[PDB]
Amino acid sequence: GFVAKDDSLRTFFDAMALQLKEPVIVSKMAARKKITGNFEFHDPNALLEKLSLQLGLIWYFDGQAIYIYDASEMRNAVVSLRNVSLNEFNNFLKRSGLYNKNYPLRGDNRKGTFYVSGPPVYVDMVVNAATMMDKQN
Amino acid sequence: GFVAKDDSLRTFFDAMALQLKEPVIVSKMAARKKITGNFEFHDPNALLEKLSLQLGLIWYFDGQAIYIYDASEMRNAVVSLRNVSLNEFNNFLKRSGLYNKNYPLRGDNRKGTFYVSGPPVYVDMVVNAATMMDKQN
Amino acid sequence: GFVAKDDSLRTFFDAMALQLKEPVIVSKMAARKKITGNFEFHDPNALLEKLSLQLGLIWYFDGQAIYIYDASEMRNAVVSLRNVSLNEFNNFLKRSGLYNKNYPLRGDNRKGTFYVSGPPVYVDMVVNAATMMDKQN
Amino acid sequence: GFVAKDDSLRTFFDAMALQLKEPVIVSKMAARKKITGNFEFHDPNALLEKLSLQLGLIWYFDGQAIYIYDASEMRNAVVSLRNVSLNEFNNFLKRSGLYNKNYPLRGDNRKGTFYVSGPPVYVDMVVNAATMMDKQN
Repeated sequence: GFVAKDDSLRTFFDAMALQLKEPVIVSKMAARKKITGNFEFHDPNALLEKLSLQLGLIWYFDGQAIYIYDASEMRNAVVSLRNVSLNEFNNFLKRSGLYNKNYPLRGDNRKGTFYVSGPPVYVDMVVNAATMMDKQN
Repeated sequence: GFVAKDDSLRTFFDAMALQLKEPVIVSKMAARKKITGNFEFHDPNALLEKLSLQLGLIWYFDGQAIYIYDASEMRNAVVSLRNVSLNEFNNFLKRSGLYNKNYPLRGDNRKGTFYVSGPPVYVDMVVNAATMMDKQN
Repeated sequence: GFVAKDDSLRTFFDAMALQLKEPVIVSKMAARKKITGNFEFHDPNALLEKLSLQLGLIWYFDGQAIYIYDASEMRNAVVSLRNVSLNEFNNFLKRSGLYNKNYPLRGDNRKGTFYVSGPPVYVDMVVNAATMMDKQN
Repeated sequence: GFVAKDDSLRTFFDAMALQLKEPVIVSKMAARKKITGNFEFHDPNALLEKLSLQLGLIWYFDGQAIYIYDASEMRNAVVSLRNVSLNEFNNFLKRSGLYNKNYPLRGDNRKGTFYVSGPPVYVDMVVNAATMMDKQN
């Protein structure tokens, strides 16, 4: 529950996440809308999805921090390891705590190549893990 | 719905896009007209096409941002990959969310060459994706 | 037992640890919450787990200092010794005073490679001990 | 015997050691607690063990100076001489005036290698004696 005549969306998301003891990051563009009015009796997961639908936001949680971006920040990137086979790479990237539209990965036709489609922290985490796993191989 | 005795077209488009929670970009030339009067009971898609017809605008949406240019900004560019065949390149560029007059692509007679005809962000996105796909090949 | 209308979590943890003559470290992010109210008749181990659950903290004790981090600080790192076999390395790392979720280690599929998953002081201690044991071999 | 409403532990230990004409060193972390109240009729060895238990201190005496550290300062270090066999090295390190938990040494599995586990002045003295004995060999 929260009421306000006007505060930045960023502040609503920050207060929400902090109320639930969940570390949050909010992109500079994800936010920049304003919010006005009152939320009450709203289950937390429902507040997050409703805020995300109206402001066109996509979030990514990695068990540590809740990353909140504008949906328009989602991009595609291609990762093509040099020393390690893509099937082995996927075996290491794959996890039961993976989340998406925000963070989908899939093998593509390009030899030994996968495409990562999602928010910036997705692509950066998968790319860095990629480069390290490739250097080990 | 909106009324005004006079504001820059840019401001009408910005207020419109923001009213619908859609990230917008407006070229420096796309805008520079002025608008006067009132719109009401107008379905949003209809406001966009009517504004575009009168001011000679072409828009491009990529699922993230609505790019608005003057129609006179549309250009042609030729992309000729060095390592990848044009048929394979098209297979990667092609998408169900492609839009045009703003963003048409087609194979031409010039060997392993396609022509991209559309607004600047079209040509820049397709060219960059081109160069990357070619470097992978 | 402690009462306060408002002090930083960091100060509660510091006062707690010092009351029990236990050297403490508190990460810059582990803390930054505020605490309000009173604790009483609370067994010390219970205060630590309750503070940790509410503020999403993970602690690591090595017989010298109690390290307190936010749970979101836990990371994974891969150690691949060059001169020493991983089975021998584990024989040296293993101890009856090892603690985790904060500080788990396990062999992975990657040849002569283990993964260390836990708070920063975990990963730093195991990595440094690793490098030294490897230099000896 | 001593009374005080409040003085640094460091000062209690200093006054204690000086009362018994025993040169003392107190680490910067060993001390930094405060002491309040009175000790009386207390046998000196008993004062030392009680102060050490409450403040979590470990002491090391080498016949010259009483070194007082926090127990959390104890570390492990591996010494692997290059020219001298470890069995001969132990024959030289060993003494009837050796003290521990503060200063234990033992042969390990690593070839021609012992582990020294104890306070800083332990490890520094044994390491320096090690290097000299090795240079002689």
